[PDB]
Amino acid sequence: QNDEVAAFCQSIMKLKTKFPYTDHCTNPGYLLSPVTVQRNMASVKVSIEIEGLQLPVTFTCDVSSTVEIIIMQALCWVHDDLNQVDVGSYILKVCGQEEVLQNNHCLGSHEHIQNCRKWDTEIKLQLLTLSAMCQNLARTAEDDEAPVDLRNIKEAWTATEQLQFTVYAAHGISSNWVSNYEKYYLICSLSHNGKDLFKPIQSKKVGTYKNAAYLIKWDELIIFPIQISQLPLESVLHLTLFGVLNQGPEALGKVSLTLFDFKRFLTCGTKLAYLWTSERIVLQVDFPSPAFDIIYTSPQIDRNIIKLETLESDIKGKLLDIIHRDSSFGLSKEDKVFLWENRYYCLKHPNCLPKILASAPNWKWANLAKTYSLLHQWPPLCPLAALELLDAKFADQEVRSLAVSWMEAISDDELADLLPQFVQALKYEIYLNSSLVRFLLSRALGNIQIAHSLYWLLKDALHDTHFGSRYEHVLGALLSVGGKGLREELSKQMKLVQLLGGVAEKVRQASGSTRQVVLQKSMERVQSFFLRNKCRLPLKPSLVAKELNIKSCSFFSSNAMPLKVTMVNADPLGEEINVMFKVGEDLRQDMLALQMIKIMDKIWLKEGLDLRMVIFRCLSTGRDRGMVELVPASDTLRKIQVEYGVTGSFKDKPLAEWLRKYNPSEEEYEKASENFIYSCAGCCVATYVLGICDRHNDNIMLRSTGHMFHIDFGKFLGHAAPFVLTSDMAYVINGGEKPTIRFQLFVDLCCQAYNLIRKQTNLFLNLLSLMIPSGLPELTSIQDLKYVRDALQPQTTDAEATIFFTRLIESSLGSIATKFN
Ligand SMILES: COc1ccc2c(nc(NC(=O)c3cccnc3)[n+]3cc[nH]c23)c1OC
Repeated sequence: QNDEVAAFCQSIMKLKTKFPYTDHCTNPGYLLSPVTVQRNMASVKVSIEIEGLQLPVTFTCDVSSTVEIIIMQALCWVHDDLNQVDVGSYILKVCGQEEVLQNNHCLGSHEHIQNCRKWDTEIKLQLLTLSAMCQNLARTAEDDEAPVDLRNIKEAWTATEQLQFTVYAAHGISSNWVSNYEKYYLICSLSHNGKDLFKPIQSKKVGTYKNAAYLIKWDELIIFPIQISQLPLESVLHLTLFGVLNQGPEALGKVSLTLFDFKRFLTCGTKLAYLWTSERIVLQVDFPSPAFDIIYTSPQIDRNIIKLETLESDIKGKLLDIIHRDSSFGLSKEDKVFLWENRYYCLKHPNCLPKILASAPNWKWANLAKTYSLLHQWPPLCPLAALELLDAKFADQEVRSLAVSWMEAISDDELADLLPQFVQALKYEIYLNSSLVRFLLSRALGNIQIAHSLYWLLKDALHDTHFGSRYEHVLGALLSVGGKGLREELSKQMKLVQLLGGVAEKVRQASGSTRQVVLQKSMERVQSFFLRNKCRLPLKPSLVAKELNIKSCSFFSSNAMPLKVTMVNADPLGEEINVMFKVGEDLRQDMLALQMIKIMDKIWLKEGLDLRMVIFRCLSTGRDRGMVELVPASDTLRKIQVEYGVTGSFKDKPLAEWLRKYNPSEEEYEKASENFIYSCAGCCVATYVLGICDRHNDNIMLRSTGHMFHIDFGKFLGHAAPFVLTSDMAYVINGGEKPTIRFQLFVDLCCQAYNLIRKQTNLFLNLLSLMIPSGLPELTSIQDLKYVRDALQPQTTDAEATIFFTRLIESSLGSIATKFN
């Protein structure tokens, strides 16, 4: 490993040379305000603070205007002609946030702008020079110049020797194990493309060695029915150890060994594998040690230029029908063989290549040359299509290297929200240095939001017992390549987390009578933290916390007694920072739900549909702890049904008369009811496809502006009414007791949104598949994907699916449904 780690480090030094501290482009030292590209890009009021004016300039801008001309519009408000001012020196930042608007994007493209439009809040920007902008994260000269720290040959295709090895012993057995388990046995599996090449082979069952209670010795020769010549390069040996109790056999751990190392030489001699439990056991497997090294050599390059062949009508449609099929998922043995033989007819449909490689007969060394020949003349995939080619199913380095090269197309703003899936895809790279990890590190270098998100994702990946060692090295490389400025702020953030994690444990372990006092006392350590530190908020590092507002800090009076942490902004131009910190629940299930809901919002906005969706952030800092964004001026349905329940018992009125008290005027209420119609549609569609079946009045939330959203994603991909519309919901939508065209608008929005997710079925299956190895309780295998596919009714028309969802809505309405048509 020491050799692979050395070459990785020499590769990363070479990567840093492409990102000098001089280039402001890739080394800005500030976060970029995120953008999601929205169609038809309406006007807005923006408020810009200018250097030397007592009040900010407040004017109307076209949402379609680039930030560049917005900056200049703002300069025209103080300057007559702009031949005296250097406009290229100026930037716009969000007020209270170390975030810079991207010049060449529409004002309306920016996440912050469309959030302000949703809530109807003042758009407050600040105009200033690059010179004036906080750049305390930027890489220095020191950073670039600093290092990075975290005899004969026989070609394999000629090697006819049987793959065999001796499973010798495991050393360092616990006192715990000697009591429980009588004998132990290994189950040896050979795998490539995430699938077993043969039946797994079981070791003999042996106890601890005579006069040695810490050592199990098998000294057993395992022989597979395969030759080194038949081994794919990315072939992996898996050894799962089992303890048979004395007084079913029990899985104690698993090691993986790559039969070829990162230099393509076959594993030879004694190799040591470390499997963890809580404690470190050492497994010794002895490989043959011939007089000669064996090296894997790919087949010689096959140069061909294929395009006019036999064109037959009937089968041309059965190919087109398969090409245009929703996804590769569940494709029959016959459809694979048919597509495979017609693969060279599919060169004007790039995004189907994953279906072609999934329909390969095998990955035998002989047949690789003609697969490689296809790939290198194949047209570039769209980045989201190529995600599939980084999954378990495709181990081949040429396939994955191409998949990454096509991915270079993707924007930083699109990549930002896809990172969790990319981090998990590292588990399908057998080698440490790889096209993928270099892509991720390179994107983090050139963008601070990506580096920041990678840090927290990689820190969450460490806790994996099998892949913890791999992620340790990748995090190390990120932190090293990040520079001093970044590392120090990340350390500050990591400290604030541990302290808040500390306070929340202390708060919960306290009694009901003393809990409030324990919080007030426990917050002394974070009080002290801030006296010697200004710290960026981990959930949104554009927000700088200067001080803690101790009198506003509280516990939410729920199980898990979550903290409400109120913090003062280091920017007077900014607002207070309110955020939840919770301990006990694993938040990663919630993070995925929110990710999937956020990608649906992005898909809809890319086709002109805005369903006014509430998109809040959730960060898993440690195992079973993290920060959750607090949406202001919102309450659970139940709290509202309960608070109106005291005045009247009409039951149609609670939501309606709740929205009126905050939206009193006729145009104010109508808008809030419209916000509800659009937000409810998105929520209904998201509820059904993602299979969040466990919704109730404490689960559903409602913002005072009328926007509806989910919060507790306890149930996910439920399998076994999908959503529920109550009378009070129907009342707000209709605007009265009887059905209106507003309910027809609601029905159209649902069905339209539903169809736009169906056209992206493959993306949603790829995004959930890549989160299988992350070990979430409700997502362990491809069968969990089938539900979601089955919900999206593939190979049915938009018109056929509109009737299916319309009947889901009518079904949801319950007994009131009879009143509607
Ligand atoms: C008054 O109580 C709340 C107002 C807003 C809240 C809010 N709670 C929120 N979060 C949650 O309920 C939650 C639970 C489990 C995993 N993720 C989020 N949450 C997320 C976004 N906004 C809000 C209030 O808490 C009851």
